Amino acid sequence: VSVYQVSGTNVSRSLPDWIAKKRKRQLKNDLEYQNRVELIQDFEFSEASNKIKVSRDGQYCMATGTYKPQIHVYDFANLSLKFDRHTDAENVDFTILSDDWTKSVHLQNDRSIQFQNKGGLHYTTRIPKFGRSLVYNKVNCDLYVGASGNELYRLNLEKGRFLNPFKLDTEGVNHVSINEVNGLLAAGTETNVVEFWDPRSRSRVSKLYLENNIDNRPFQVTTTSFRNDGLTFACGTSNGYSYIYDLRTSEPSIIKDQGYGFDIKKIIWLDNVGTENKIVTCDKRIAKIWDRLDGKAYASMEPSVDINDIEHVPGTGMFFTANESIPMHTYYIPSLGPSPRWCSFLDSITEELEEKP
Amino acid sequence: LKTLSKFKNIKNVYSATELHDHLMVLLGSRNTDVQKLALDALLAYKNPTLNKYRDNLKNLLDDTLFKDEITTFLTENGSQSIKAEDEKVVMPYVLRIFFGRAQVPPTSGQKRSRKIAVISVLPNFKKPYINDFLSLASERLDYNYFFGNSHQINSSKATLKTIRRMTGFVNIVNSTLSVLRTNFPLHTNSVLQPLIYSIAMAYYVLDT
Amino acid sequence: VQSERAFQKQPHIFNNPKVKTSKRTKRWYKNAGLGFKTPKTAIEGSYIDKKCPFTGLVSIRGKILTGTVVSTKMHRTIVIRRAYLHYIPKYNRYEKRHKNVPVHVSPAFRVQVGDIVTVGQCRPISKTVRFNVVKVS
Amino acid sequence: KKHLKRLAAPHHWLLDKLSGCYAPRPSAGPHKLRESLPLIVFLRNRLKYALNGREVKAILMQRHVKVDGKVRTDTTYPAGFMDVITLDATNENFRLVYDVKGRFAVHRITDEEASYKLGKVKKVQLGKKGVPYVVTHDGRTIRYPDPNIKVNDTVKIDLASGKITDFIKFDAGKLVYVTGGRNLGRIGTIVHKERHDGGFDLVHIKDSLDNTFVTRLNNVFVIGEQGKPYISLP
Amino acid sequence: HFEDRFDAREHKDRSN
Amino acid sequence: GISRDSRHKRSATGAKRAQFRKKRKFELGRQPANTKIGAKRIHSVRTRGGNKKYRALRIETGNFSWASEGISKKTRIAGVVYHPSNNELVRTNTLTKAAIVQIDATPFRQWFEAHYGQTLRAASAKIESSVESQFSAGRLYACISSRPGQSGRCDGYILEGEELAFYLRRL
Amino acid sequence: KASKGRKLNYSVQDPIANYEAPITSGYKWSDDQIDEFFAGLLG
Amino acid sequence: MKLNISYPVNGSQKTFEIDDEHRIRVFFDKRIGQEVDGEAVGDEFKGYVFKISGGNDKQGFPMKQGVLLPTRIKLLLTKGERKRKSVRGAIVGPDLAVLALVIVKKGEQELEGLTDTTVPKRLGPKRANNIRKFFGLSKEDDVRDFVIRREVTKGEKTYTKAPKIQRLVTPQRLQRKRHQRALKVRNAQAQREAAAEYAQLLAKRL
RNA sequence: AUACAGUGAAACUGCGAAGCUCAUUAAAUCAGUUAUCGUUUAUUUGAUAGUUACAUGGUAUAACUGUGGUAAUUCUAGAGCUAAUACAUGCAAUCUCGACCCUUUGGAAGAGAUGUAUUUAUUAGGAUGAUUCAUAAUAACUUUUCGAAUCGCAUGGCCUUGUGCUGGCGAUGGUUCAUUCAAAUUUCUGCCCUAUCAACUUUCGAUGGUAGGAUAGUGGCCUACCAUGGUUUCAACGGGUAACGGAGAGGGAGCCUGAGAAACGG
Repeated sequence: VSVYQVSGTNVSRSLPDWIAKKRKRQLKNDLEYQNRVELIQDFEFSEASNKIKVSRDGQYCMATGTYKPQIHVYDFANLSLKFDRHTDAENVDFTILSDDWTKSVHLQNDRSIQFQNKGGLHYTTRIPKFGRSLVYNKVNCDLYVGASGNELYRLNLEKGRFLNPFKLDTEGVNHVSINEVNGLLAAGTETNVVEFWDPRSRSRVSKLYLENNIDNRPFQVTTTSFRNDGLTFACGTSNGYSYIYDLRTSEPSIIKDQGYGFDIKKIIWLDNVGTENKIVTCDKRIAKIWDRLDGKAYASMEPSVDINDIEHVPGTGMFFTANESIPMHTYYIPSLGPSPRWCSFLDSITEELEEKP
Repeated sequence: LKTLSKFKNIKNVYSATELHDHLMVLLGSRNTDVQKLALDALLAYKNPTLNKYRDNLKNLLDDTLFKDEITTFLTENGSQSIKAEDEKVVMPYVLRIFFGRAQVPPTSGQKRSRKIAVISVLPNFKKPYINDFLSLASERLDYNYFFGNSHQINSSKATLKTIRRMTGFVNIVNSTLSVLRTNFPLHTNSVLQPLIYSIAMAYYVLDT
Repeated sequence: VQSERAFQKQPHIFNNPKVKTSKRTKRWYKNAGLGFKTPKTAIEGSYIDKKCPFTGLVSIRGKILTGTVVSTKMHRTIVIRRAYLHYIPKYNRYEKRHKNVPVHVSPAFRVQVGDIVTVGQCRPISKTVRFNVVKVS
Repeated sequence: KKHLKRLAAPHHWLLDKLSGCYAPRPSAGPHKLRESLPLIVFLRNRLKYALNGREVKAILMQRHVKVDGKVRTDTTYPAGFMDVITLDATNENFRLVYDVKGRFAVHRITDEEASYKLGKVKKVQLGKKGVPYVVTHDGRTIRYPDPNIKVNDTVKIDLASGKITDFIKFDAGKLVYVTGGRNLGRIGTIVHKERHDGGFDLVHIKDSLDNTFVTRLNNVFVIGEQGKPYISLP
Repeated sequence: HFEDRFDAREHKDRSN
Repeated sequence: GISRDSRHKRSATGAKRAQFRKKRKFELGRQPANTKIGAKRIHSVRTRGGNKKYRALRIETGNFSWASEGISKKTRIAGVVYHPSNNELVRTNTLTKAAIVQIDATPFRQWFEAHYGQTLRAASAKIESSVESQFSAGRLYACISSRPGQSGRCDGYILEGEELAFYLRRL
Repeated sequence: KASKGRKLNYSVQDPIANYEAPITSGYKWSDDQIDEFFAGLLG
Repeated sequence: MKLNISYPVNGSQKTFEIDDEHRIRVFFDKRIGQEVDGEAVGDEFKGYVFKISGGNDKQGFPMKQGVLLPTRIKLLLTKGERKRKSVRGAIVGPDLAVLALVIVKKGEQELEGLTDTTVPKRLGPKRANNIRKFFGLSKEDDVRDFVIRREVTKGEKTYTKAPKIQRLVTPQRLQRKRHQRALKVRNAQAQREAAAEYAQLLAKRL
């Protein structure tokens, strides 16, 4: 399979990006500099990127930075930075509730939930303990925030009220996720258990105790993801093992080892792209595309820089990957799906692209 | 020398081995540019072990990345360090490059730190190749005739140029002794007899 | 002494474990001046206090005041009370007033509620503390 | 701010309040603003050699005026206490001293007197490379000072070379000039120095008339021994 | 506390 | 948005003060620079005056000093093991002053062997037993004494003696 | 403990009241047809 | 539509308007910097190779590199201050009023207005080493005798003008370097003297 | 003036750009004062750096020439030039212990020693009342700083006639310290009626301790843990007032320069 890096640094892993900027003035005579094409203008952070997400409409994308902590929003139609907004503290997680980028929620590292509207920052609230993940429930419009302590925090935007907090048996929530079809909330614990909760009522449904025969080392649930079918459930562990579960049965159907032993930072279900039975499991160094049923590796995407977050533009072959580099990386796999409408003629220049194996 | 890099096959030239030996020296030249062209021509010789570590050798020849490259490339037990099987082929090319940087005069604060870094990577190296550095330093010194005869100095060898060469050699040894200290490898041919040879000149010079 | 999460030490003061000349850890101290005798419990003590006038990085300069201790409940600081007679010209008579002053106290001093303490001005230790107890009586 | 109202000007220049809307603002220089005499007022409103600021500017571009042996072309150059103003075209040397009223009084001096000045030692400390030096009241940094020189002493500086020829220690019985307070301009001998550590030291001074007064040490300038001043007094 | 500040009104003549 | 002004705070008596004026630039504040282990990444900050500050956003190297033998070497930083202020910084491997970190033993071990000719005269070669165990493990406990977020450096020193024992007890 | 927000407050914070509106459609699967999976979740 | 073709070797340039749409079609779907054959353009351009450099649309908004669209977009550009302005895409299309081309290689036939004509360089070298490079001067040879001169005629008066050579070695520069070195030496001499008298004073005091 | 040399448009560099209208506030404004050993500071003043070169490159372009688009702007693309105090690069000495005590100033064998800036660790420690202050040394570190590739006027002294050696007065630059112009916090004091205003404060820090983040910097200014504290009938807190007796530049949010601004600039 052919994987193309439309945007991103193309230097050796050892060489830092800021040196390439010094080499930029010297290399300007080189023909390659003119030929290189950027997809989105200013699609870069001054030092590094934390997380990336796209608007549901597909017109807009949002990103966060290390210094000065800023919230870039990029407009796909005009291929430019819509605006940059600075935040008081480095951001841990964020959500986009509105269909457009207008209304967003950002969990900062200073224990603060910040609501940002079109005009600017609207209001800031402080949760009792530091938060590590954040998710919205669209039917009830309650914001559920994982926390270092056992209790999982709630904020109901409708009443605007902090309602009663879940009490979890184990301390430390790494990732929280909800199933759109069922509404089930799965909480990713520090211990080797994933806690499942009922959205309508205040009641525990079950525990799943993850088991790995290969390694006896302790592992922590780093990520949890639900497929749109409402049945299959994916888990990421700190040891680099991704478990896919049919929610109805306790046993794991498939266990995939990424091989590098790093924490799985994200799991993305590739239903919309076509050939529904595919999954991405993202580590610090590699995000591998493989089939949910066979377990065979389809494509492998290995950047020159560590990955913090990955995201898939719906219905297309774009992967946006938040990295430690100045330029954020964009990848294209033609076989998976067509290029987006806004990258309409990206197909034309495919021979010009880097063509990483 | 930038043409010799452009030769499609430098191996099948009329005299490749002897050319490689002269390219072997130009890689040890003080001028970092001459090393770059020399390394480029040395790589026209296709060799898989050299090809694997291609980028690192440039990071050494580049001045800006020199300090960072040493800490990553030459540190023992490092993740990116050379593999044991490739030490024999690669680390020779390491020998001259740092030898060239040591040749660079310490005329600036940056250069003085550069010289210190060149001597500080010696402990990472295993002893036989530490001797190879000390041999390269003493190769220019022509001392075999002195010990071959009854320890007599030739008038022709007694020149201002020659004294400069021992002064460079002795200074490198002193810096190496400061770093390696008790772990310093001591050999008659590589270091001791050039060292004694240099002293014999200073006495022959200061009297004559 | 080591009752905190961090290790308490006098900055820039080094005790060399290998040499081991003296069992006692090397202790730095200074005299605050003004004829204020540095107590021996500070010289031969084991406490660590960055705000101590004899062992901390604080200098006594400015006004030197005296007061009566009224509260000693908080850690390493106290509240003293200073009283005076303010003149009212419109009737030409004096009225008593008082002011409560928070003052830092080093652990080298033992202060109760009721004694007289002489204190010295120094840099702002906290939001309201700008003095340091330098003589107890 | 860059403008000074004549009424808002401090008192000591003796300037009439009604001459104009604004007064010269002393520029940055050796002396503080509130005890400096810019060359414009000294040349125009005291000596009368100039009638207007433009005439003063012509005078300064002619390079006829020297302050402490150096030509100054700034109209608002802040001349101050113990500053020597030399005018070679007319052969005058002037020393700036407070009067008993507290104004600067234009005092003619000899060329030998002009050749030197007196500076109160404000600070003594070791510089880089272990080079001791002294900072005086006029901001002069003089290296390699005599070890006996300490703070509050007065050093006799030669203008041509800027070196220390002699010094006077601060001690009882020394002759003193007051440079501040109500006693500004008064001259007397030290009696006793009363010390408040962490506070302003106080000095008692007795005049030739046996009258005694107390003044802060910061307003104290030793000028010589009793009956033997090192400078000509008005 | 003693201010130790010169006052212009005291020096200036008030005879008029 | 960050300000260090005291006007927003309450009075000593407990009264709620009104906003005297809007935030000023001479009374500004900036955010913490959460330094984390990784490839060196530093950003320059123009401060008031001509002065400038280094911001260490990421750093994997540090000049650490063995004070007992009086040497300093540049070594890799493995990770944060303990921080007295907040344990979250330890979990996130955030680098700040006073943070206890793990540093490579290779340069220190090489220096010791070269100077003393003994695998890690004999009496001088003797050192503490705990630090021997640390070298045997291959990784040393160190305390960051430099301040990365202002100077851009993570220099520090090896824990020894009473401080070392105290931190081992805390660990 | 209440200071700095370290404790939870259930009082009315005006700015975030009515920040959104609930979607009346609800989950795709039916209310009873959702209930039964959760009972059988993980056997 | 119009084509501004430039022949950089001669420095020449000329404009050519087509009525037929087949030529305009043959450049459709290309990109700035891509090369097109001159024979497809026409028999006159047979054998020529043209590199696309940019252009302007019917509305006048220019073509920009880096934007891979056939339509206009509002992009944030620089002339630190950044302004969002409309720019037309980099792909040749029917909305382009003028295209700029560069003659990479010459064809069989010579163009009347580009290949057959030349334009001289406006200015010559000014720095001394630039002059040496231009005339290949040896180090012993002096640039002063090879400075390029231009004749100027005002009415009946005539005279030559030459540029001021920059970085020329002159006695003044040597004198100035020597003066700086002597000043440094003299300052060190004064300092050691002062240290000596200070040491003598301390010896007297002790 | 055969490099140019007077004047000099344009352009590139350098410096500086820091009245009005609304509201209203009781010693939180302001006035006086103290401290900054807790601090930044353009400029002025004085000091302060022996550690290819008879002068490197475009890795460079403006102004300028020429070709065009657009209804159109302090709107624009293509091609071709040429400079710096703009941009990158960069180069056979001095001082000590001093035998011989040879000559008794004196020479002198040999042994030695020899930047600055940041950060960390360690050692010693003239100034103030007081310091971990000044300063010095050692071991390392640095996106390791700086240590004249600059300009005007004059053409002197020597000779080893080579335009050979050696040079006078200034301008513009540069490290550190002090000084000055300021700034920011900061001590104590300072005429209304008041209880028909008795509790206020912890009310997303209230009082203090320890560690960290921010900050020219001290400091709950902010953050993690810990103790329940702090003012007040000696009037806290609240209310009224002839308390004219401090804010914005269409409205809120974010950002950029500078020594100095959250700028009447962008």
